[PDB]
Amino acid sequence: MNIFEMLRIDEGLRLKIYKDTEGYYTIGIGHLLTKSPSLNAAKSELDKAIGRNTNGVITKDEAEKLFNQDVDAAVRGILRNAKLKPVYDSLDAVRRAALINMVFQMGETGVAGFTNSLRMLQQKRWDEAAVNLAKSRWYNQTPNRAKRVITTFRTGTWDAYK
Ligand SMILES: [Cl-]
Ligand SMILES: [Cl-]
Repeated sequence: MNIFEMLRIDEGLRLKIYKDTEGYYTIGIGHLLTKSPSLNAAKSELDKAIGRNTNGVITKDEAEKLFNQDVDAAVRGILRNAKLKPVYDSLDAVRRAALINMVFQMGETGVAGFTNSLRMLQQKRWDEAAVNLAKSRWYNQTPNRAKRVITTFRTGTWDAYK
């Protein structure tokens, strides 16, 4: 298991524009197009992202290309962020993937807001971080995914994904 396989499980793959759990236009492997209520605004973000006139449909190669870019971007946002970078550097390889997963889902700003959990993660207080992570809109809105990510931080193994 790795970050790509982990996010593919959590995000799924859809080749036509769809609404995510929050109701936002999305495509591929959780690639958010726009928070705007307009399907035309989504189609236009999609064409610009892909570089061709898509009419709301992309191929598997194209979905995987956006995915690679988004994972790369999530990693780069962690490393550029003063709050996230030291947590990431402190973590083993498996828990690093859990942090990337969170950033991919909710953005670097959203994750940097988990100040108390991040401190507990840095201190390697795994059971306590797991309890604090669960006290969140994140956990209450997407509990099955959040539980898999929290388990990964708690145990440092891929058991929630096998
Ligand atoms: Cl893009
Ligand atoms: Cl979920």
